[PDB]
Amino acid sequence: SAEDKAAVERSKMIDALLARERRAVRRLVKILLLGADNSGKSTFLKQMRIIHVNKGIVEHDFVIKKIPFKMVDVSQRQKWFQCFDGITSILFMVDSSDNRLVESMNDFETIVNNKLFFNVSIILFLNKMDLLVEKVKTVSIKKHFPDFRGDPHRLEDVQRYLVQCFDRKRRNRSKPLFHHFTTSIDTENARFIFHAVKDTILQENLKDIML
Amino acid sequence: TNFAVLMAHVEVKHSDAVHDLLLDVITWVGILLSLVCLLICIFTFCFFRGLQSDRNTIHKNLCISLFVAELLFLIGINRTDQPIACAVFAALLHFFFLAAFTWMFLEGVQLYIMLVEVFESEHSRRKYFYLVGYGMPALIVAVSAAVDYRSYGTDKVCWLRLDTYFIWSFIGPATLIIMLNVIFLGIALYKMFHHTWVIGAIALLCLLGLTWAFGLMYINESTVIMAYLFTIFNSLQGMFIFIFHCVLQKKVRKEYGKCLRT
Amino acid sequence: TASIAQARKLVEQLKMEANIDRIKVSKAAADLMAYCEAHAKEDPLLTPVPASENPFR
Amino acid sequence: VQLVESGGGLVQPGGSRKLSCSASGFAFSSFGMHWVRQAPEKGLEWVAYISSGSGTIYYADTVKGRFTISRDDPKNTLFLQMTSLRSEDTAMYYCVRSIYYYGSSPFDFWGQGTTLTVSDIVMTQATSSVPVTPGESVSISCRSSKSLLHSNGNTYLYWFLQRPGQSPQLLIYRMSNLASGVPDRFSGSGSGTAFTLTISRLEAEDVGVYYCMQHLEYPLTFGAGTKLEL
Amino acid sequence: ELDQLRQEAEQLKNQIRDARKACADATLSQITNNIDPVGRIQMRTRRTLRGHLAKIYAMHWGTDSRLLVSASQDGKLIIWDSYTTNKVHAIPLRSSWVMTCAYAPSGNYVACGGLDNICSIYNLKTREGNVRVSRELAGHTGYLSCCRFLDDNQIVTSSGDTTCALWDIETGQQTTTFTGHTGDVMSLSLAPDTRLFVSGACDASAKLWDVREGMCRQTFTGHESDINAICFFPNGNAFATGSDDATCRLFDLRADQELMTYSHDNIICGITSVSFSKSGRLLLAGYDDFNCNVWDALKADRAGVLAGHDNRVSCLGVTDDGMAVATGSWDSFLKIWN
Repeated sequence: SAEDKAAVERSKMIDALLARERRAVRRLVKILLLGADNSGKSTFLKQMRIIHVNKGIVEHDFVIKKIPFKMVDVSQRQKWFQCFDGITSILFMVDSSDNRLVESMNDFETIVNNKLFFNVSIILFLNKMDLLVEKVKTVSIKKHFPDFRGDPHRLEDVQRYLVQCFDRKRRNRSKPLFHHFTTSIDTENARFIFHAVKDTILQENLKDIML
Repeated sequence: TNFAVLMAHVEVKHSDAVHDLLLDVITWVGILLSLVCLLICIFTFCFFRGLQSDRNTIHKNLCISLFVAELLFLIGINRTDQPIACAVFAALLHFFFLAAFTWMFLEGVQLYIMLVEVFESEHSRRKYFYLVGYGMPALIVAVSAAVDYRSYGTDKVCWLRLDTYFIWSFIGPATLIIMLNVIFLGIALYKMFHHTWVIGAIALLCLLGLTWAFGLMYINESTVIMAYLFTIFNSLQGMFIFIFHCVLQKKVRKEYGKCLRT
Repeated sequence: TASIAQARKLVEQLKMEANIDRIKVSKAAADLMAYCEAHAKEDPLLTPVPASENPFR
Repeated sequence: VQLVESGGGLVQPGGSRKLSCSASGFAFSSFGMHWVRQAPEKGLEWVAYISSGSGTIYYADTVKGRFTISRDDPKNTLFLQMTSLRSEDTAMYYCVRSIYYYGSSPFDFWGQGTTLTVSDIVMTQATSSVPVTPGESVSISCRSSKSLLHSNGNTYLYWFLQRPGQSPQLLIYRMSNLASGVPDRFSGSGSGTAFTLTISRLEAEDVGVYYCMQHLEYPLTFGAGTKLEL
Repeated sequence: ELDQLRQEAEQLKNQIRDARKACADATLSQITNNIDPVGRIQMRTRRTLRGHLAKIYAMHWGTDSRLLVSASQDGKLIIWDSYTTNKVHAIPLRSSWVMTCAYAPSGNYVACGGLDNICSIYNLKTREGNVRVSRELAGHTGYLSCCRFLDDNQIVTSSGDTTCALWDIETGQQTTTFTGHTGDVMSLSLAPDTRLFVSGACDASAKLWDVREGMCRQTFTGHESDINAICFFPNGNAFATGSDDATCRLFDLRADQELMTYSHDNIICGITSVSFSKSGRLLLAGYDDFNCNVWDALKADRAGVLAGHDNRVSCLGVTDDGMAVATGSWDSFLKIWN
């Protein structure tokens, strides 16, 4: 003794430091960002920075309203995906005025039905509305898939079909699928992405109170 | 005497009946079926590290306070023969029952915190919880003893008096806490219906003491049925918790079937 | 071009791996149990140690 | 690394002083600090101890309640406050650094100290003068009055060196080990309560006085020291 | 010419298969069956080490069998004393995505790596009194999987772009690059004499390399999916591997073939780690069914289960004297068994 007794102090101080970091670790909101549309990703990130102000992995950090947000934006991806089990939501961006839609749908199906993502919500962005509106003004018809009603119709009968096509392929659902049509009003995007996570955390808190 | 005497503001006559024997048996058996579930619940929420949180703190404190208060009621009510033995128990009982009620209020505050302000807070709040919970009864008892130190004792069973209105140092806080719990439960149900069963709406009724409000309408001879509802439910409180918040919870059962049983 | 170089590298690697001198399995097994029985009085997890000297007991 | 002290001077009976120490070149917040004293012509003697985190504070028996120790972290400065001083407080004071985790080597660095002037286990030093000539292998002994071994396998004791005109320097810590910046020709060993330091291939700049400390539990106690000649 | 080279490659493969077949005369099931069964083994937690804020990814015993390094997902690297449950050091990192750790034989340096494709080397003994980073080695393209010192001035890295490399710390350059795989690389182990090393590489193929020369010497096949752990028997002429098809096997080099196949019919979760004992008599393993199994390496039978974790087991290790065993899992606790 008498020198195996300052070591106890040292240990206690380190314990205190970690015990004060726990809470801030638990308050954070981690969002993963995926898609094949780079222009939409760049535009959305620029808009998010504008709202906040008022290679490898490229982490971006924000504070929406008194809450900390982290966005990651990183062929054997299944090994890479082991490190992302503590996230809250996956944000999938897709071009609408396109074809490669079947490619996007296949990638969506591959991403969703994964064992590690059993407790994560999914947000879906369908972007480039202006081009779709212009190219349905001089409308170009669909493919051979069963667009049952109003093949060369206005956007009100094409948007519903597209969102219904993406809504399915969720074999293990357990949660809702939020969807959105991107607008050039930044506050709309910020508000929607802030509302989704709030609803997720209420959905988790009602399991301990037995809905 | 029976359990209902705690919350009656007017003496009753009971012209002619055999209700006293039934009430005595019911109260004795019910308040003995607690005090074992309470102990098993205290040990339930203390020696397991997989359950530590603010909710666990509030549960544990409530169970402790009920255990002590019911023990003292069971032992030291019929002691009016010694004018010194009680008139001290008529303050300690005050303290512990009012502590139980403050903890039941903190439960509804927690419901709000988890259902409206959905996100967490950067700094903990254990200090304020303990301060309010164990300091409101202390201040109330101190001020009440300072104001009128003579009424702490009656002629039949040594509890608070009635000739002066001093019994209203317990009923008032109970009524106010019950009303606020009603408000919080309404908010919880609203956000449980709009943003999207019976077992949850029954499990919330045990903690928030909303069944204690019956005994206030026990006024005259023709209302004795309500006096039954008070004794059957309230005295059985400690049982209900042990069923709703020990057995019917996945976390507790999993944490206890793997170490205590093997 | 590149395919020819890759095929030549693969062929050379396989040829170099083919010339390695080998030995049968009975000798290797005998070596394995020789090692196992050689150091069998100093492994505490396999053979328990008196608690009078254990640092973790 | 640098510890620089200030505060010495001449004082009358009564009075008071406030000695200060400024540290530069290392991480101050992770170290414990000692104030150590030295008589004009006698051995050293320990004064006070303040640890990391400003928790444990230890004093000495002969000035307890008159002296005070304190530290300030953001400015990296130690203080000792002394009051009501008699004529036996004349000495020279030094500041010492230490750190205690597994494998650590306390008492590594020492300062230059200040002069102040005014108008328990026992170790013993065998001798005070031993004449030798270069190339001679020498050995120096100290004695104590209790086992310094412990049930965890340690053995707490220290040899320090002091050349003619400088501040001390750690030679051997915990009775068996060696420090940094020192040659490899030093060694030392002994049995319970009786021990000896061995110096081999003796050369110049080894003249001075050697000291033997113990650190089994507070207080800390000194001896007389052996003075060598050449 | 390319088709002719392919035909030559097929002939060479037939040569290799025939040569391998000509090796086996005695199967180990007909020799190890007559040894004394070990029986029942079971041990209990002595010290429990808590403090990590998230999942645990790696650990490594010291050279004196008493100190311990650990790496977690929160971005912390903690140095423990396994005797008194004391915390000696806490080091924060620059990247939060960490996947490996190492402890230098002399006790002066530690190493770390992750998803940033950089290997960082830290100095534990400094005059100023704090742990500071000494080198930041870079040049890979994908993430790192494992790093293992040899001396205080040479390090080895493996990365899942099918690459391995030998770095000279002080200079800072690649002295040698090892190539020849097709898929990623997951685990590697060094030899007791420190002249060769083995690595398994996520395509049911494993390779033995020599460092002084620089060529790829030996290859082994046998599995049906990727490989997750690899380790050396304590004499430098064997190794053991476990896959993500929930199967383990043992390889020897001179025999150039597999001998045992530790399997069971009720296990359908893959392996995450392996490690041996002193005499080469107990083979420990970590699974995804929340357990740590204890096999007898010579019989493919069962010897024990170290149950007690509330999630998946990530890492396990043995001291350099055989006394203790340590495990770490996804529940943020790390346990010592003896």
